Amino acid sequence: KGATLRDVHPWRWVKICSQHFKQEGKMMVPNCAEIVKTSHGRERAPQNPDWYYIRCAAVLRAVYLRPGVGYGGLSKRFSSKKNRGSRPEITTRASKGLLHWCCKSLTKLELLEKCKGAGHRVTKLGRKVADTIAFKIALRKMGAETKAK
Amino acid sequence: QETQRVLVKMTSRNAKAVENVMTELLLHARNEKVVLRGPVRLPTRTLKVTTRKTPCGNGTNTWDTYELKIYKRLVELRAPTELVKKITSFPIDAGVDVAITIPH
Amino acid sequence: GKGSRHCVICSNQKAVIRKYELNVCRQCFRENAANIGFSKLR
Amino acid sequence: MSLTLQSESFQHIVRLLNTNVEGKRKVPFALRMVKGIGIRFAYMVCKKAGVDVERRAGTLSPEELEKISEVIADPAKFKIPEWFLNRQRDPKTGKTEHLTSSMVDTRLREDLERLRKIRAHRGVRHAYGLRVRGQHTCTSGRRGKTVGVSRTK
Amino acid sequence: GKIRTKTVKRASKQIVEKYFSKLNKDFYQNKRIVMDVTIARSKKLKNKIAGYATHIMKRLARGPVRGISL
Amino acid sequence: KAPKLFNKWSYENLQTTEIALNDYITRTPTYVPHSAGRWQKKRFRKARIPIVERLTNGLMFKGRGNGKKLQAVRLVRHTLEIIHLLTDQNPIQVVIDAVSKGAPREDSTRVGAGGVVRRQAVDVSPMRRVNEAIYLMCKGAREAAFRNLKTLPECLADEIVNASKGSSNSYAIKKKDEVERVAKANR
Amino acid sequence: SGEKTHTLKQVQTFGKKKTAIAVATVTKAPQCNIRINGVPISQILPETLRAKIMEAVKVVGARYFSRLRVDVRVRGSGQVAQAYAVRQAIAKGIIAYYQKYHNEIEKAALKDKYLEYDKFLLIADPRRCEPKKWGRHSARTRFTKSYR
Amino acid sequence: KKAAKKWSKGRTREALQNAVMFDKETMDKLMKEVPKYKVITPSIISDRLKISVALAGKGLQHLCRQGLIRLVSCSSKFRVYTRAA
Amino acid sequence: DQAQVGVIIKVLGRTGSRGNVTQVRVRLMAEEGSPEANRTIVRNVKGPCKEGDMLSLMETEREARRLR
RNA sequence: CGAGUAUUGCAAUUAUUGGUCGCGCAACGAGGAAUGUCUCGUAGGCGCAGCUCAUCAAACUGUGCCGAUUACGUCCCUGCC
RNA sequence: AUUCCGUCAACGGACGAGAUCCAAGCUGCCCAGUAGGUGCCGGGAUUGCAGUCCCUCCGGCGGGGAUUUUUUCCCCAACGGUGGUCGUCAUCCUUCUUUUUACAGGCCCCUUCUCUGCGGGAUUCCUUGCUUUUCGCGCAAGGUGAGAUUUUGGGCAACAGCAGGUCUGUGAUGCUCCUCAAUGUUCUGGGCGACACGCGCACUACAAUGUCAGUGAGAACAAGAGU
Repeated sequence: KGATLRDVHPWRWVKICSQHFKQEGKMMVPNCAEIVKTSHGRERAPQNPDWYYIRCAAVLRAVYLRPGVGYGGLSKRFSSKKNRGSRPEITTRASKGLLHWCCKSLTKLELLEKCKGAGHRVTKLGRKVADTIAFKIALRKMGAETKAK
Repeated sequence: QETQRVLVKMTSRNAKAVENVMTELLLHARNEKVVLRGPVRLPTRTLKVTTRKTPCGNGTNTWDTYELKIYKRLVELRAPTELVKKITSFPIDAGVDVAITIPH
Repeated sequence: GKGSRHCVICSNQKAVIRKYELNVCRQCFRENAANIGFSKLR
Repeated sequence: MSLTLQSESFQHIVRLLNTNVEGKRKVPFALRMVKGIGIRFAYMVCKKAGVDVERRAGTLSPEELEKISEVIADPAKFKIPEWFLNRQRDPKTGKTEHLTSSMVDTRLREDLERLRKIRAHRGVRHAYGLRVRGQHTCTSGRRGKTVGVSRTK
Repeated sequence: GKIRTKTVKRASKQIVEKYFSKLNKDFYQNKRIVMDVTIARSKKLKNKIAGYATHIMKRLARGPVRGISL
Repeated sequence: KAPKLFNKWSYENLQTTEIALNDYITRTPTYVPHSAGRWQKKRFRKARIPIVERLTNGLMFKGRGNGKKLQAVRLVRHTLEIIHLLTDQNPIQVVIDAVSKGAPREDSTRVGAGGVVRRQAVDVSPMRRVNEAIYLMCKGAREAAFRNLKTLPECLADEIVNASKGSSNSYAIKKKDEVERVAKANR
Repeated sequence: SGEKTHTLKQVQTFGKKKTAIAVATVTKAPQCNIRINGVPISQILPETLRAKIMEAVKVVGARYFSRLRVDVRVRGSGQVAQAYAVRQAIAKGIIAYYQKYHNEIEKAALKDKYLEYDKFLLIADPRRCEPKKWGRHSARTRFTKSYR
Repeated sequence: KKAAKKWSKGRTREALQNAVMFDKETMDKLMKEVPKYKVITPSIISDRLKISVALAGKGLQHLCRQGLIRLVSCSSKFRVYTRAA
Repeated sequence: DQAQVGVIIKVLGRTGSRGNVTQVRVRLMAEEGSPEANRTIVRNVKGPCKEGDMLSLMETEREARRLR
């Protein structure tokens, strides 16, 4: 058989699935937001304006895999380290409003589901669609072999 | 029978004393209706203490560390409760906490 | 912060090792490791 | 990068809205300019007006400038938020302000002298010339060596 | 220093001395032997004894090595 | 099938272009370097590592902030690739050669008595030479890329580029020369 | 209970190397692949380690090698140390399957060839990250001596 | 620099002509230099001082999506080029 | 160029007082103007290496004794 | 560093700490004469436990992740038997 | 190695050094489990058709064509096996079901990775290499060899010695002070944290070797609910 989300590079795929939520106009930003700090760790923040999709892509990436991943988990996958100043070189802070948005939105997108009203785990449909997407992107590469085999 | 998963959990200030405990009770309890699936032992917990020694004022401000590892042994039995209680008539020493629990 | 410990061996804020509900002076701790069971690790 | 051959978009270095704007820049810190103190990029205000790397500071379009000038001084008119707003409770308006320019200077003088004027150790510590902490305060002042020095004799 | 200590040498010796002959030149049984003909303390020490016992025999095997006999 | 350098170069269709250096260098044909393996504290061990592994460590350190052995190998693969496209040469045919040129065969020895500093002619070991060579090549490379972004991707390549030529234009060959000169200077 | 084109039989090994631990399964059924993180290895894409682990098949030919599937799952940094662990487990998988599913001369060759290009099938890079030296709070080194 | 210090005991480095800009010569040159070398790298563009290896490399990508130079690694970043045939 | 290639034949040992130098007996491969081999020279090396190994002899007849 | 919000504490007013957004081009482009430590998954970097702890460490005491020259000698120097 | 031989006006002993001990690395159980370990256990599909499947690609026995006609090359049958164009030493889905309340495969089940208790194992054992002495106590290199060296990191550790330091523990204290219009004690409030500067450690930056925006399926080791 084939290549699902378990088998596929988001480097092409999230970059496309981001677009699945974009291109289609399914969910986008919430009313409360659209500015976006990196999270409490940084000003410079999303050069990619698509961060929330990307986020959604990634919360979704989480949710099929770690079925039942709560709010607090999303804070952690968020990661980073901080050079504070003439001070320690120590790990960073995840902004929860938006985390919580992402959670609200992918479930509204019906790709996420609040498993046991909590930690999210995927919609069936999500992952078939993901695998579908995976194949479409996969084949036509700007690398080496096989659009001509 | 209507077994009881008995968990007799034995945590001890050394591994030493408790194994002695563990074994003998089980031997005693067993013989015969006490039926046990072999003893599993949960992580030895360790207590660390480093101290600033010396009241060097002057001389080396060097520091020394004592430790107490605490050893956990568990055996589970699918056994009779009254029999358990019949064998449970051991006054047992210290340094060996032994807990007995009846879940399933 | 240094005024609420009052070492239960010694009433002391200073000299007392602050560790795991204990309140003994550093010396007192050095004296006690055996009955308690702490043996050198390093 | 583009294959554009242009000289009038290779642009520079212009002082606008009582600021300075250099050429080049990913765009941000040209916009960051004028200090004394936070003057008022917000990053966000300017980024929110529709400015970017796709022009850099170096592209330097007039059009843009007008749009910035417009967005900046009523930042939360542009909904560009007020929860950050370098000044938020004045004390003579008692309020909010995206403070700009020399009026921040003005604001600096007035407020710093009073803030300083009602005195206290803490007060003087930021005021006369110290880092407002460091316990062992003398060590700080490193190679600026002369905090100011004072004697009343 | 892969000097067989005095205590060692004495012991490896001594075991042939009280427990004549037998052995091997093999450490392995001579090892077992060390366990078996003494009531010694640390393994290392037995093995070391053993290694030498193998040794001492190995040159006894070719002689009545300096100071030694049966 | 002697492993081929990054997928893309045979080594057993190269050899050391030196008349003496040739042995010491370890040079098993590969696809990648570094792995675990305690050489260090004995003179012998150092040998088994081939040339490229030495390279794999060799590009960097920082006061605080390094360890990134990982990196070095990818970029290097890229400079070499280019270099192959730049000189047409196999990077074996580049390194081997570079080595063969950049390795000084006589150096000056310090034999000091009571703090007084005299020196004598010491004939550089083939192993010492490899050690030297590697050390040297990269040192110069590292030199440019450094300070004001002369670009490690640009510089390293440019160094080795000059090393297989044996160019003057390389801090490496500068030192290599200096040392042979200097030993001949010392006496 | 499965049955995969009427299949017959597995063996299991683990690799740990430093902190890092991977666990491996070898078994036969009706063609050719060998899968990492759910998908065939000629097809798995971290180059980083992948390219580190293949070389005996890859420089020389895979037919001697890709003879069976090994399905593998991972937890462990020591990322590399994990790699070396994986291979080791793999090696272990090969032989155990082979003791039973072949005979010695192939079991011995496979091994021989393996050992011959071995990245530490049977050894430990014994540590990762050292017990401090207290006082100095370090591993060999030392708070400066300030001399005087 | 504006900095009073910010410079060591021995180190010295001179300036390049690479920039953000848009220039007739640059663009046109780029078209004639991007063929020119047998291997074409972003770095060599930088080295011919008109445009640095960064955006010049983009110049190479956006000449190489026009095929002018052949993108080698089967991916991005540390791709490189050779002149096209 | 005078590479004269002589094989380090013997590591004679370490002299000097830095632990750095080693005296070595080298047996020439061919020595210009003589039957190849069987011409012995002592050169004194710098560390890393061993006997059997091939030095590209620069001051070839200049044999080395004392490193003091 | 400036308003601005949250938290500690009886009390911070010798800013307890955070937070926020602005905001900086301080010094500082890697540091002289000098100079400190160091020879194996380790130097070393890199990070994290663990406690001081109302509240607060760059400390403390660990943990990890990553990951190496030649030295292996020499006994000079500098020092101990 | 105060480690041994050996020599030897000592002889004999002792504590140190050995040595020990904790911790450390290898361990089809050689210890016993896991209802806080790991496994066929469910039920259903296989994702550019050039693939799972098939076999001149090769060779044996052949034929045609081209050919320097020599197993020269192409095409090609049968045969066999390689070979063949991504994939089925088997891939996927659906998690089978399903739970009177944050759970939602299967299990006859299967012990193997998991804690942690037992217990192994290296001896320079061996080979070879220094024919040392005549013998040697030894030593190197190489081997078996997870693991080779006083194996690992410690812990322990002699004897004297140092008005060190130790009034900042001490409910160890001389001698020696106050004892309440005390410097006790509480309380309050302060301070030790005050900046010309001289230092000692640390920490950080100065930077593409970097910075930024984002993206990465990375576990140590080890915490916590007092009466």
